[PDB]
Amino acid sequence: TGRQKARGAATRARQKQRASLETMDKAVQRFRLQNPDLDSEALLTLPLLQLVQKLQSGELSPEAVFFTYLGKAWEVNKGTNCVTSYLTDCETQLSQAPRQGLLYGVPVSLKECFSYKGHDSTLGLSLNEGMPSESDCVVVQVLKLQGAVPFVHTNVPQSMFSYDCSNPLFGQTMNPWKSSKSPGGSSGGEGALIGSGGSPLGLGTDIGGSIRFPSAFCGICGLKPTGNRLSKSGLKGCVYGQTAVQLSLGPMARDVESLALCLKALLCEHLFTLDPTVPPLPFREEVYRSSRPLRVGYYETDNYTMPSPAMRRALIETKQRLEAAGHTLIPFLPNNIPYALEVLSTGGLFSDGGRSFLQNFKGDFVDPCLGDLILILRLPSWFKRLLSLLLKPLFPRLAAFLNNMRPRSAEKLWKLQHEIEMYRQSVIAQWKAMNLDVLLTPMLGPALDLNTPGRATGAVSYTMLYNCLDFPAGVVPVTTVTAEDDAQMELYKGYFGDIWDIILKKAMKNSVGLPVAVQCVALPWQEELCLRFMREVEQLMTP
Amino acid sequence: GRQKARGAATRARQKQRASLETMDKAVQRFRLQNPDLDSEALLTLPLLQLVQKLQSGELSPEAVFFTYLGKAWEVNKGTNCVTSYLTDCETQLSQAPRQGLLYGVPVSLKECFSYKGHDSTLGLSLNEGMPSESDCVVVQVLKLQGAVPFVHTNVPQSMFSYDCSNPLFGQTMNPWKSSKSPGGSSGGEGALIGSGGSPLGLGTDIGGSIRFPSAFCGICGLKPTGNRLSKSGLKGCVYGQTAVQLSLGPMARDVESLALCLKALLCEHLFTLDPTVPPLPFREEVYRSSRPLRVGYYETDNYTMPSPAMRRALIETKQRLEAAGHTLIPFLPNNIPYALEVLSTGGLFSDGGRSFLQNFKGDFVDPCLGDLILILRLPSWFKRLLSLLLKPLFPRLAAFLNNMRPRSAEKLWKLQHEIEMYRQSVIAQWKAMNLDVLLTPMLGPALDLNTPGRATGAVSYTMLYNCLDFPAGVVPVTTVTAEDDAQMELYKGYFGDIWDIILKKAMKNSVGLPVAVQCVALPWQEELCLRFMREVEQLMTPQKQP
Ligand SMILES: *[C@](=O)([C][C][C][C][C][C][C]/[C]=[C]\[C][C][C][C][C][C][C][C])C1=NN=C(C2=[C][C]=[C][C]=N2)O1
Ligand SMILES: *[C@](=O)([C][C][C][C][C][C][C]/[C]=[C]\[C][C][C][C][C][C][C][C])C1=NN=C(C2=[C][C]=[C][C]=N2)O1
Ligand SMILES: [Cl-]
Repeated sequence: TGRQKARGAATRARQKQRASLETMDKAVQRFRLQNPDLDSEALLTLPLLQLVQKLQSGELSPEAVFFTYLGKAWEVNKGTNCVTSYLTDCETQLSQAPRQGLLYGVPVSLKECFSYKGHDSTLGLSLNEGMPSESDCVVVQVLKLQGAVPFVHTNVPQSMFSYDCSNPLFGQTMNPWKSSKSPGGSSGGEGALIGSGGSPLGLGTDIGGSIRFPSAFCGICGLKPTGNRLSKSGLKGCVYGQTAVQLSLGPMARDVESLALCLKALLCEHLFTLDPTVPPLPFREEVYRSSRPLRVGYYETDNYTMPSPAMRRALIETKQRLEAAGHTLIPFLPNNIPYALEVLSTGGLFSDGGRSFLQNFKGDFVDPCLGDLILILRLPSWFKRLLSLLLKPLFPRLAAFLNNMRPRSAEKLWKLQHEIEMYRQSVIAQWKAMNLDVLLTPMLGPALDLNTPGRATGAVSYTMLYNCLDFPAGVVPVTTVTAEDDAQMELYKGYFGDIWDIILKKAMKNSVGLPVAVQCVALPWQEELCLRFMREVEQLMTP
Repeated sequence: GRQKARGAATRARQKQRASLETMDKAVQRFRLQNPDLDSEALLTLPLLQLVQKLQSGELSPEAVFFTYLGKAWEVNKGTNCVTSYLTDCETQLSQAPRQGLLYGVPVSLKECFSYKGHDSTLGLSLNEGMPSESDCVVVQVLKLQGAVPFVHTNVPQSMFSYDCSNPLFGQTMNPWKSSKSPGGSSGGEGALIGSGGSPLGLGTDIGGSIRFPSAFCGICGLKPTGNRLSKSGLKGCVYGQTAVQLSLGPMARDVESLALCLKALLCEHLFTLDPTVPPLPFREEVYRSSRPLRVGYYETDNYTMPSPAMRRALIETKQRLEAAGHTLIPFLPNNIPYALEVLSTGGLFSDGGRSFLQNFKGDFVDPCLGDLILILRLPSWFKRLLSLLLKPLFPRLAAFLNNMRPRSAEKLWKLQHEIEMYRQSVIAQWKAMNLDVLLTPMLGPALDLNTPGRATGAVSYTMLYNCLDFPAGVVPVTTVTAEDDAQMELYKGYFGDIWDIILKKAMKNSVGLPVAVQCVALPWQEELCLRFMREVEQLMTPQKQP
């Protein structure tokens, strides 16, 4: 009752998914029958830059690469449920891919919100089912103009406002390293696909960590650029006109060099003419390729989310190896992180009390992976306030969250917007006072159990800071959880001892062997330097 | 209850008085040591040539500085454009980095550009005696490029006006005719540069405030895309409003000066001092291109009826561009009335004017602001009542009153998304016609003093490109003839409401006054916009360049 439309949308969606996967399988079986002697292990394990080179030279055909990757994608989906839709168009695009394109012949996976002609971008929401996109979004257009072959849409958590990966339409995506673990989110399908070898390169989006969480959780690299570095034209969203905390799109891949290639390919005249609102900043190769010693700011904890033992070791070990390689490591923590998270970020994202966002869920199921977010956002402003005052003496983090997700006037939004602006300049001034080039931080990990990211909201602290600040931030895998890391987690307390701390301890249990990352940060518009730094970390920690 | 406002006015005026005297003493001292200097020759050199002679050593920085300072002082007598002498600039003149791209060039500053030790009053008593503690970012960059910022220039009270009077420093007059407005909000720059007292200046623009004074005073100005330059350290009176973005940019006697200024500002100094600005270098080759252009144009926006002079300016410019081999294509951005009445008005007054109005608590309201303060104070329910009453007869006025009401953050999100969609819709329109640039009328000629505040509708030509956030500049192309002026008797406006009636009267008695056109390009295309401005300037006034 009130879910008949919702149930119909799920039924039709699951059938579209089933039919896409069947279509993929038949295409693959057909190719393999014609090409039984093809070494697919050789092809799949090629680093993207090498694959690109052999495609450009003609040593590998676009068909060989496409169908080999398609088969692997179909196979890894069995254990992960990361693919929602096969972009059927892509065999004709495969044979029309511009030949001198920088991504010529390269299969690329897309987060479901990247609009693709003839396909739904459901976001797991019933209201977006049977609403196929009338055209490719700008970044998909540019990928195609650079010779890339977008081949799949990958799963997201319902609404994308989550760092887990389940919705009522396509269901739950699972981490390929351990099926009881979350692949992270909201680009969770991308993390799981790329992380199991089913795609050499993908695109995701990030408003609170959604490129960096699935990258870290699935053992892959990811970059969230400055928000307006790449075009968001034609991206499917669910809140419109919230500009306090901007969304950013960026690459995900198996190595840092893939991120740089993808950025280089996207930052071309095609993109700049298709979307004039994006500043025409070409990829500065000389900055990316530079090898000068760096002043590297670093912290082991943000004093908000206690790092897991694995997180702290990964950070410390990276710091140490950077110092051994000639870099100057400088203790640095951005000022007033509780403010940035509780007031600026929470208030920016929910200035209207959650009302606009909540329109999406009307008549829909609420996926269990979203926790109580929808229930909480729905509370009357006065009750958010009362409950906040009652909780403040015991659980001030919870109290501050509740108080700052209440509706407000446009006058108060201006005030908040100016505070975000002044806070950005404050941290820039702090950074300049220490003469930093870059900043090295912990990254959330290892992967949390399925359906717990929605109950561990405080753990977005490490990522969300750089959305608030709108700094480029990316993640690099540096280590895996040891027996000792995992045993030490038994003693994890957290700084607050509220429900978010309590859950995280349990959610990270049984994590031996799982990948753990560090986060690399630079100033606004310094994507190339941020990537240069990520490259250094990758050279030192996975040589 | 105005004891506080009167005291601020008394103090402000003594500071201005003292600044002007310090200038006079400095100028007389220099002149007695340099009786043979050909100041006229120096003052009439185009900025490019002035810069070359400074860089070569042919002209000394002191000769250029004290000669322009003398002129600024002289021309202030009839204009009241200068509020403050930036006294430390003589030590800056002696420390000017020698290879700076603006080495030795005196630069005038709109009063809102924070300068260490000096107020940025904005004409408001509450900001009087509250001196800035550091130079704003663009002032630091100008100084790192060897430039000598030398004066603060007058603005209308609060800057939310295209006239130029405040209760503290008084009224700035147009140098072409003293009964006329110099425009604004950067009116002091318009008046100072337009009478020869500065080779280069900086202004700001949220609804035309670079372009109005440039057109009214017969000089060139550019309003770039909002975030092309750093707004760090700019004094404003409303903060956090991002729907209709503020922009800053150069004003000068020729287009080439605007290009040099941009080139000097878009350097590593700026990009490192404000990392929030995309580090887009000035693309010389784009500015210098001589390829034919696809030029969209309109002779009227169907909102503000152009003066006979505005319309002749546009048509003559259009015909010379056609004769120079460019393709002139009719083009009008869609839904202008909606862009102005809903998006622009709603964007500037999303909070009903409350944040803005705090600035006037305890202050005199300058007559040049018209009835804006009185109207913004009206209760939201009364604005709504009056809107419904006026709608049948005066739909523009009704729309204005309706869209200046306070709203929720939810409704502001909706408006902000509508601004975004609108920008993409005009972009789609532009690409569908494969335009390079767009030629539009520019409001001219100068309105009588104290009438801009009563002719709000006339911001339509300029305000549209703040809404869209496109680079837009203006170039003087002609002057009002007796024929043009007589034709004002046949001017009715499209609506016949007070705005039309005030504008008709206000644009009369303007023979000999300068009239401009507006030049527009897509976001981040300042170089192409300047390329096009350069082309208009050369075809219409070929002696402003070689
Ligand atoms: C991802 O970046 C989303 C990852 C963040 C998930 C946040 C879930 C918790 C909910 C709110 C947090 C508010 C701040 C908390 C501060 C600390 C406690 C006080 C992503 N990717 N795409 C999108 C997205 C979302 C909505 C529209 C479009 N895209 O989010
Ligand atoms: C200048 O750009 C100000 C010039 C514009 C003056 C506007 C005066 C009229 C008031 C409102 C107009 C709203 C839209 C009308 C649409 C047509 C009728 C429906 C300038 N320079 N600086 C600033 C400024 C202002 C505030 C803060 C910072 N800077 O404005
Ligand atoms: Cl920007």
